[PDB]
Amino acid sequence: AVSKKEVLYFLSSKDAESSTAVKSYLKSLYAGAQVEATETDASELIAQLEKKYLSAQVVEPGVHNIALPLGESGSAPVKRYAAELFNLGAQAGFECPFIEVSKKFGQETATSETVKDVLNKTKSYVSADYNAALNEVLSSVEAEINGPVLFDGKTEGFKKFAAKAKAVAVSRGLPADTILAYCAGSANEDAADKVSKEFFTWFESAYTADAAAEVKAIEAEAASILDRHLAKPVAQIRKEQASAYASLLKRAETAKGAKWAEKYLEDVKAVQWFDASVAEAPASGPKVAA
Amino acid sequence: ADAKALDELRKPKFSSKYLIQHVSQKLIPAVKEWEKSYQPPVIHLGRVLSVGDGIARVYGLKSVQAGELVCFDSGVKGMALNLQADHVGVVVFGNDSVIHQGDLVYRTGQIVNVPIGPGTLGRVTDGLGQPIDGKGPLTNVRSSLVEVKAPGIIARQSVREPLFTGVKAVDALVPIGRGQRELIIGDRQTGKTAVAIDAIIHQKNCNEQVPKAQRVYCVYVAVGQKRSTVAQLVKLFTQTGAMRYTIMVSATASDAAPLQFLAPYSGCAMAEYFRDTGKHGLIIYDDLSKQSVAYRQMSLLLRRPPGREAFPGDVFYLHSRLLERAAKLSKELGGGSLTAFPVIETQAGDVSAYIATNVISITDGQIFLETELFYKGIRPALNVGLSVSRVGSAAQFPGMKQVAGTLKLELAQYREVAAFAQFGSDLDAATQYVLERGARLTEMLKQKQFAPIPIERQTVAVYAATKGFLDKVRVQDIVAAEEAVISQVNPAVFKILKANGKITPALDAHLKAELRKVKLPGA
Amino acid sequence: DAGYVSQVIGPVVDVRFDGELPSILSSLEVEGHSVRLVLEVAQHMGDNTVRCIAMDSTDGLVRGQKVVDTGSPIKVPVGRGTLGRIMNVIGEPVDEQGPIDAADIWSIHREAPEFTEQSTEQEILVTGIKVVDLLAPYQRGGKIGLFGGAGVGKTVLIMELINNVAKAHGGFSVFAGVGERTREGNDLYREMIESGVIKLGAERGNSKCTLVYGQMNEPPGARARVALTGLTVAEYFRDIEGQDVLLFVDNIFRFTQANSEVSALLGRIPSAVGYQPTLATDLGGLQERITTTTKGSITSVQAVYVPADDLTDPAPATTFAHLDATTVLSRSIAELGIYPAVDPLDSTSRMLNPNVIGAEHYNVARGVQKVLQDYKNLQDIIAILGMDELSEEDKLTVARARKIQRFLSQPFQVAEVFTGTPGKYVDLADTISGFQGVLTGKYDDLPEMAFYMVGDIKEVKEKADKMAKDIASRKEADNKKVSEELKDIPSLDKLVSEIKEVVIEEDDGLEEDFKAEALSS
Ligand SMILES: Nc1ncnc2c1ncn2[C@@H]1O[C@H](COP(=O)(O)OP(=O)(O)OP(=O)(O)O)[C@@H](O)[C@H]1O
Ligand SMILES: Nc1ncnc2c1ncn2[C@@H]1O[C@H](COP(=O)(O)OP(=O)(O)O)[C@@H](O)[C@H]1O
Ligand SMILES: [Mg+2]
Ligand SMILES: [Mg+2]
Repeated sequence: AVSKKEVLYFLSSKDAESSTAVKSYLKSLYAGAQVEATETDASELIAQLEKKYLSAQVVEPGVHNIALPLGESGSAPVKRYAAELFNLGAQAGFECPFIEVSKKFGQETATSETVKDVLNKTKSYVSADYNAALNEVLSSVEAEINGPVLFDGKTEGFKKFAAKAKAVAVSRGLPADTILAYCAGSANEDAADKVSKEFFTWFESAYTADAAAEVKAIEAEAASILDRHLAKPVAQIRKEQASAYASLLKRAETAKGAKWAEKYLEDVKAVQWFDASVAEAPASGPKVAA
Repeated sequence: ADAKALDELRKPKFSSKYLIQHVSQKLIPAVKEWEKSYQPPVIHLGRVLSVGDGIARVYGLKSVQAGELVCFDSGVKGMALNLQADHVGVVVFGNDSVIHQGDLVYRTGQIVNVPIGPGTLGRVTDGLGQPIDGKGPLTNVRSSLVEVKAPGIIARQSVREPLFTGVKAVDALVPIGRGQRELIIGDRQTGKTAVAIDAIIHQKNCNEQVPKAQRVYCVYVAVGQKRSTVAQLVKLFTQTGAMRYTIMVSATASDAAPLQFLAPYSGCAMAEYFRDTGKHGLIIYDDLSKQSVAYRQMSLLLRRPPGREAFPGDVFYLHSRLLERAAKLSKELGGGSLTAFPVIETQAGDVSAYIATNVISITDGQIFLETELFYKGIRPALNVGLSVSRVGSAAQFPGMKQVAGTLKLELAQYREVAAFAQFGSDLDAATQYVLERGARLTEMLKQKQFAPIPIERQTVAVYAATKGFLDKVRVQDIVAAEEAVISQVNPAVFKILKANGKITPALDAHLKAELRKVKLPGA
Repeated sequence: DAGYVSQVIGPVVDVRFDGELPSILSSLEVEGHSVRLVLEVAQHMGDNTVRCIAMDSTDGLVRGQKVVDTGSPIKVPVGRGTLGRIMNVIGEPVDEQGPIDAADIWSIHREAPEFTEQSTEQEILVTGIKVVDLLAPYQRGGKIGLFGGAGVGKTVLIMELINNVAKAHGGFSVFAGVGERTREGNDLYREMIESGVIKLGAERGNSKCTLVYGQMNEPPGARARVALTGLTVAEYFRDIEGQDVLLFVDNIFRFTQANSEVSALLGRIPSAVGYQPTLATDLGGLQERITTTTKGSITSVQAVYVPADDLTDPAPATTFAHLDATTVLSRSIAELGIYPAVDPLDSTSRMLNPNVIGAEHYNVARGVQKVLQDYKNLQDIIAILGMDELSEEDKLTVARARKIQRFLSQPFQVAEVFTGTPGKYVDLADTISGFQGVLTGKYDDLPEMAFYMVGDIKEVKEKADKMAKDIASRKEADNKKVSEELKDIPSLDKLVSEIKEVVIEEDDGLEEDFKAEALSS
């Protein structure tokens, strides 16, 4: 059963087991059942924890439903993969990645007086090749001022840092000024449109490069696992995989009464059905009652 | 069965989705419970008056308990040890260079505790719980105090099950029961650690063969050692496989003196988990003589007045608090057990020292290793005339109770006759027999470094040495004959003596028939 | 009104009172502690503060914790309601069997009785142990010491004394376990359940022993006062009910050691080897209460640990002056296998006068001692030369003394677990007759190993003819059992088919048991 915070997150979900639970709930509602009350409770930390653990239940069947574009030619499968991850994030209740990680930056730095604690507390979300390049520039302006560079904006002890940090940002490879002009906006729509159309070219470059780096790392991990696997003899392979499969079955069979254990063994039985159904008619595929 | 659906076949199968849902179902009613009952408790402060030598005298902290963990504002912890009218004496768990005069000390409210449980198995921790092997936090673990009162009279039962060390100089002559504490005392580089490492590695060999209830989980407490010395033991316990059952509590020589004083208590608390929940533990405190030097350092820097050699008065109570926690519990409490092996290093074979005579007085047995026996070839260098076991014949192997009674009866006769016959006066054809037979037994109890012999191959070898089968075999290859006595004798006669646990009348007549069809060297 | 904790340094607690300080040796009780913590006032430190020692651990004590004066010393239940129970130092029952009935609870601090109420009467306590009954005979009502280092047999000898003189005698017994192992206290308790001396439940009133236990896990305050609690139970049985008490005190050394462990924290500059300046007076104040008075009698058997087989250490050397019979057990006698390892020369008694135990006992004991002494004077030349010159009388001295040395050994009824042997009770006349036989050349026809671990002189003859029958019949199995046996020894695969397999799990079940207990409690 769903707990009505379960089902409000699954209305915009499009995976299978979320949609059948939504449809069973609505077919319960049509047959003379009332909705329960929505909790106007659970203050901000519990609300954030609930949306964190409810976004993951929308993301986790959605990540498994997205085909990786491994071993592909052209950037259009990488753009398919990144657009599918974008759509899954939007279905799970996230915003655009830019808005969401900017919100994470502003959440981690509400206490920030200096740029040193900015560059040290957002270290988990900025790459080391950029955090070190901004740390050395903060140290270069700190050697000039001989006073701590503070996080003010109007203080030009900050601006002597920021004019070189923009140079670091343009030496990384990313156009900082069109990003600042996009998230600063403009008055007339015709002059903000021409810079949004440049920001979106940067944005497509950036998310395609991130998805491509993830795909190339998955390709390298698959090739490493295969070349370590093709060095074994066959009986070693069979007993290793059979031992791992047997241990992973017994870890879900010693779990009795947990929902994930029954779902695990039901999916094992569904895989065995798939194997039997393609053994029944191998030219037609599995039997789908349409 | 056939033709399921389309909407049933669109599901991704082994996604998480329900482990995530299980965590969010067990978590949110538990964290609304935490937030609805949340008072941010009043933290009592204290100022550092002075600091130096790992002691910080703290002003204030008026509600602090004796033995309570305190926290400095540098992040380094402490323990309030002597509460005085004007200040608190706080031993510092780490480097005291980060503490200044006037620093703030907060009391944590809690007495010193370590994480115990089965999540400590496999891991290498420091003197209080925190793992130093680089494998993240201790999952599946639970905190409990390091200073627990030992079980009283009614909480015990008599030590009857045997603890097999795999060292036949020990398992024959000074046998060890489960719940018995046994001192491994010796001089500087004898085989003290090697006796204790062989007792741990042997429990790995027995745990694969016994049922799950009678498995012994070992804890090695390394106090005051090198950090690379204990890295050689984690490498040895990994490539043997004993690290599956072993916890290592490592308070090395660079750790602070309160971390080495407290590490035997942390290791005893990690091993008391298995005692209290019906399993069996084996704790090894390597150099309790290095724990007492760490205790003497704090006691002399807390200005407690020195006694013998410089030691505090309560240094007997230091070790008897700790070794009395090794017990065999009653069956009402689970039948669990904890077997201790304190190690004490003497200086020149002088067991009359202060810390040496304390632990000799506490523990049941004693495994006295001699440096002159070490170099004569006798390794393990066990002084069979001084090594005791107070449990004795109560908890040894019944198959070797009837063989190693004769073994110590002959080796007692070997000792005084060799004191006379090394002068070279005269020999008597039966005095000639006892110093020729006792040389067969002395070479029989020798052993290699990291090969514990199970219990049945030990008792067959002392059988073949005491039932005359190793007479007229030359003394140089009795250490080389007895691999043939174990390999050429049938491997299914070892199963019967393991299953019976005793030499039946239908087995001595079969085994001594099998000790004749062996090809002995020299002969 | 009440006082408050001012200072906690180890087991020594300073309590500050604002008016009406408690007396010295008065017990104070900390309220708000997890366990019942009893402090005992040791001294007045001077500015309205007293210095106390704690009877339990001081971990968890806070400066300013409230402390209640009880107005009296530590008071423990005494009487017939304690027979069959195990008590603490502070009288709490630790056997998990209800409360203690407590007819007339009593303070544990007393003066020694007087000089006028002493009894100067000496009668022998026959123990069954022939070295004890022969060479250092115990006085029925006097103080007995058992000396020795670690592992010589003080606990085995005191257990043999317990089940040899305590199983049926005219009064009651009190065992005071002072600072020894908890394992052997449990072993003693279970052995007295099986021996019927302590009865549980409804027949608790027919019990003949009180256990008072102060073992090694306890702090030095508790191990210093538990001997006084066992003394107070015995002093009730002697002073009020007027009957004979046996008082077995395992390791009276631990009383002195426990007083030494707190001593320099009490503000005393250290004395010799490491001990307190008040070692002799603390020991004397304990030992002078264990007296036969005109009211009753207390026969005390105290084990004394010597620290490194060293009888010159001040803690045994102080207590040597308090004992009527000092049985000294030696390491050298124990490494020979002579058990009980009683040093025959070093063990003395005040019952070894000829006008007390007769001349036929006195002269055989002194003759046995003289033969064992000139054997020791010969033994430095036997180990070098080897009995090639020894004059046909000193050879007879060596032979008779080896027979005497074996004949002092005796299998104990409590050491059947250890070696193999059923235990022997030897009467006094039997060991007098036996040692007078061995001393006067009467048993030179026997082997000297027929004297080893036997009851009396007729069991020497019963073992000598057994040895002859045995070693003259070694030649019985050199012709058979090598082939063509009775097939009562079946084949090996048949023997391993009877080995019914134990299931081995290969899971260790630990992480499920941990979460099972985490969902429990
Ligand atoms: N049974 C044995 N057979 C052969 N060699 C041994 C045996 N036991 C120990 N050794 C050798 O003796 C040396 C000392 O052993 P061990 O490390 O046990 O010394 P120790 O008594 O622990 O002294 P320390 O604590 O100072 O190291 C080791 O290098 C080991 O190789
Ligand atoms: N009468 C005896 N017979 C056989 N063995 C003995 C005897 N007395 C002592 N022992 C041996 O000496 C060991 C230690 O004696 P124990 O009772 O512990 O003396 P202590 O308490 O003085 O150390 C015992 O385990 C036992 O094996
Ligand atoms: Mg070592
Ligand atoms: Mg003892």
